[PDB]
Amino acid sequence: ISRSTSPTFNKQ
Amino acid sequence: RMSMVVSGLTPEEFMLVYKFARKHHITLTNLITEETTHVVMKTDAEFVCERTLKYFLGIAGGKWVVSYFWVTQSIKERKMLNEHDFEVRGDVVNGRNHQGPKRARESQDRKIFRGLEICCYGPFTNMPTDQLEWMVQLCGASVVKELSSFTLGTGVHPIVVVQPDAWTEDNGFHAIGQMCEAPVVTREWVLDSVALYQCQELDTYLIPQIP
Repeated sequence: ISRSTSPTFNKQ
Repeated sequence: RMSMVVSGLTPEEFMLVYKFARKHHITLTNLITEETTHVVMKTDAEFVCERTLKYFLGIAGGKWVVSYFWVTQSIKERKMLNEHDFEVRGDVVNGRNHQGPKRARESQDRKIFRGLEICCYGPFTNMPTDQLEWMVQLCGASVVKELSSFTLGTGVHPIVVVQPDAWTEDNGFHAIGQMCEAPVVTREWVLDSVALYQCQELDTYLIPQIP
């Protein structure tokens, strides 16, 4: 969904 | 009044917002601050987004975390629609309809991290440790900086938060106990709790500590 340079946190 | 921030938008979508912010005189920018009132998230048709730093902070601050569809549809009806009709309903990790944003807004009187003392100990990727702190602050926690610093009495619960994969590929943090009596949890304990805006049980996030 997110199409920017912004990091996503969907795991760790 | 009205100060926007964008997340997950291509430069292209950012302009439709700029064009939208221009018309309605909204303060649109790149950095999310304390004066920001709205966090516009790229979402799917069902208002579900991915978890970005801005998403977490928007929730934590009790701001309007709204689908980018709020802009496109308003732009369509030449009139600024109601934020509530486009508020983010959930995300790709904690649930598609958990309603965390709305709960944060309606729970500003009872912050989930109320009465908690948290120290974001160790390295952190993609989210400056200072941001993770501001996040636990906005959510009501008390920020500590020093393992051996926590407040020693009984009206307070100390929590140590770490990102296990933010160090190496050899161990070394199953040993944070030897520096305190506080429970140690992965950073996910904070991210999940904040996204759902409900303090989570530490159980599934606890990190086994040596003696």
